[PDB]
Amino acid sequence: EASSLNEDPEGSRITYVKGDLFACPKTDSLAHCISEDCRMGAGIAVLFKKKFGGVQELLNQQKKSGEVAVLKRDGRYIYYLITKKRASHKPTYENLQKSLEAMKSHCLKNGVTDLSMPRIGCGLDRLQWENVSAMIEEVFEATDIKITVYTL
Repeated sequence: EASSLNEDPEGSRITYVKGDLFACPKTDSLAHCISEDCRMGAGIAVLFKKKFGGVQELLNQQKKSGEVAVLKRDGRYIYYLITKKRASHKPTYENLQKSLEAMKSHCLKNGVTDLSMPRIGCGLDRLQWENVSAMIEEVFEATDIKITVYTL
């Protein structure tokens, strides 16, 4: 009986958690950014690669950059924000903004109010998180969904 759960929100839309992204609470659905081409050679998608192995599930939906591909297992929905076309494509605010719109509106249809995502975007400071965090809240306005960001 040793289970240290990190249920620690309440502050703003976004709450930052340092820890494992898969150690997220069962009530929380999970989101992150991927390419529409879904070639996963890097990113947190490679972790989902072993965990859910739903690359084809995504591609069979055929989403474009600006849309979100969702995987339902049970309890939580996995949000694959299609942020960029090719895998080496780098996220844009508007593309990410669109994936957030898609994602946030979907949560309403399912009754999702808890979401967890890692360091979304890509390994570039070209997008400034200050704009990202604001944009998330700007998109999320009028929702009741929490945002839990795991830092990596």
